[PDB]
Amino acid sequence: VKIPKSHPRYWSLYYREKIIEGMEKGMTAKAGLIAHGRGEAFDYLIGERTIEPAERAMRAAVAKLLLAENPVVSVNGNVAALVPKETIELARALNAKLEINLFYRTEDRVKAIAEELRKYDPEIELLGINPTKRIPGLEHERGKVDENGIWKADVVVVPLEDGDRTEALVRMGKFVITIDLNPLSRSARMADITIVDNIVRAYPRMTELAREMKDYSRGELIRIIEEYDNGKTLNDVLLHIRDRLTKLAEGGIWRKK
Amino acid sequence: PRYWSLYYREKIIEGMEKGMTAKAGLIAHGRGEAFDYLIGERTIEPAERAMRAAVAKLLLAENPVVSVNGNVAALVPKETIELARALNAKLEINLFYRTEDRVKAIAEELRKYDPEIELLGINPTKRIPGLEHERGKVDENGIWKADVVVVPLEDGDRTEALVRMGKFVITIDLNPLSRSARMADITIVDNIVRAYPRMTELAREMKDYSRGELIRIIEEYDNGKTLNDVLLHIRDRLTKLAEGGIWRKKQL
Ligand SMILES: Nc1ncnc2c1ncn2[C@@H]1O[C@H](COP(=O)(O)OP(=O)(O)OP(=O)(O)O)[C@@H](O)[C@H]1O
Ligand SMILES: Nc1ncnc2c1ncn2[C@@H]1O[C@H](COP(=O)(O)OP(=O)(O)OP(=O)(O)O)[C@@H](O)[C@H]1O
Ligand SMILES: [Mg+2]
Repeated sequence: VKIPKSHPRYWSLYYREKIIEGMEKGMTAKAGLIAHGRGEAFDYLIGERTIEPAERAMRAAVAKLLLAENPVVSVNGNVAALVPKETIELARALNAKLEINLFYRTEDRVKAIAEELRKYDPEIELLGINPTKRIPGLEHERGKVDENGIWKADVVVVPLEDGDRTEALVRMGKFVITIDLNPLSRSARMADITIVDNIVRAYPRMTELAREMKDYSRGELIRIIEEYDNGKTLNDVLLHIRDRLTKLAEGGIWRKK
Repeated sequence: PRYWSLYYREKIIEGMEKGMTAKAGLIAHGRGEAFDYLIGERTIEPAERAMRAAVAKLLLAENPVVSVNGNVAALVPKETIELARALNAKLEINLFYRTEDRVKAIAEELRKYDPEIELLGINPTKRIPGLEHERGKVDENGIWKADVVVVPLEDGDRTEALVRMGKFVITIDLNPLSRSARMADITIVDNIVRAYPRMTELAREMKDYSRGELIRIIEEYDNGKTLNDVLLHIRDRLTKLAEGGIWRKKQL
């Protein structure tokens, strides 16, 4: 660990290392490294915390997940590098299935992800090891899915997802929840609930939420879901980024700080 | 067809396959994209403005050098050579994660589009003080003796250092708030894949201008105001996106 606990970018920097390792364990694609950067820049803009518009989406997503009939949490190379333990914990609290789901699928990459998750829960049912069914639209099996998971699923969480896949799953009729720091991504705009938070914070938080909201009665959960407006929430995120820009600038930019 | 975004993602990845571009550089590419999303993935007027002023400055320079790192080599090898010849400037390979293998990789990739181009920074012998040895190497006939350097996609410490050395520094950076963007004398907030073709085309035309008209452009240019204008662009844009809403819309 090449930097000090006092460092103002400590956590950011720590996760950069985690996604690098991820790659050289065979988990995270190169393309994923670019996506990690995309996330970094936007986190910095958002303020590297869980903003209210994100808290709001997460209350609603967890309620929707808890009322679901066959909820699946997806995993890919980035998630496996960054929050292997927390994704298991979240799937456990939801009693949701975990399905590995990649755009750059490989038996090798699939196996690296599996082994990494097993490190944390050797017992865990993993789906998408050998996926038979496929999503209408998409492409050369860059849209392959397991038949006992996302194929079957009414409600999916698809973190850090590609826009083609999010939009396609919606057209199937899946209720899609995404976690994505970029509110302007196609995936963010096409999801049913879009949580604009870093997944390193979103998952542990959704886990806390699920642990409290388990005790909520159905009607309570349905009130939350029915109140929720994903359009206003995205709009609130853009204006939040807008206002942090004018705050970061103030006192002038050029030379320097 | 988000074609070009994807096209350049492949280029940066091939960049690392070729040994030209480091892992950090892939993250950095992603950061760039994030800001390109905010700006609207085009060349806005304040970047057009900075690029004019930059090209003027470069055409009046005595010892102009355009610098190349792993990311620039992956994205615009062809165009970086064109820009240099059009400016009559030297080309220096200059990068943070310096490796003989990566330098060679970059050299060959540049030699593809111009086998007879002279490449500085193959074995630089001078250093910028106040950095590290491997962050800080500069070539005796290039950056060391330059009055004007173009350093795209640059670490803020190197930029600031070069300014400490009395170099007039021009940068291309999609992040208007970066250390490097704050420290440069002229900051072009644009995608390099856009900025370089554009500057090449500006150089060909502004060669026709009087020295006097170039000096005027140089002296009117205000990098502080220009960066504020890039933020105002961004803010008004987000304000307009929000008012209209974005959820479930195909194109923004
Ligand atoms: N640590 C993180 N926490 C949360 N989200 C992140 C993190 N790292 C990256 N992301 C987001 O995950 C997404 C990955 O999806 P992808 O790479 O397909 O984006 P895209 O191709 O630009 O958008 P689209 O495919 O929707 O047009 C990115 O939008 C990125 O911002
Ligand atoms: N295609 C591109 N066009 C223009 N600017 C880009 C492009 N890709 C990346 N950039 C910008 O180049 C800079 C990349 O440099 P980087 O952030 O890696 O250096 P650094 O600031 O020294 O490192 P760190 O930010 O981790 O301290 C970022 O500001 C990024 O926005
Ligand atoms: Mg930076």
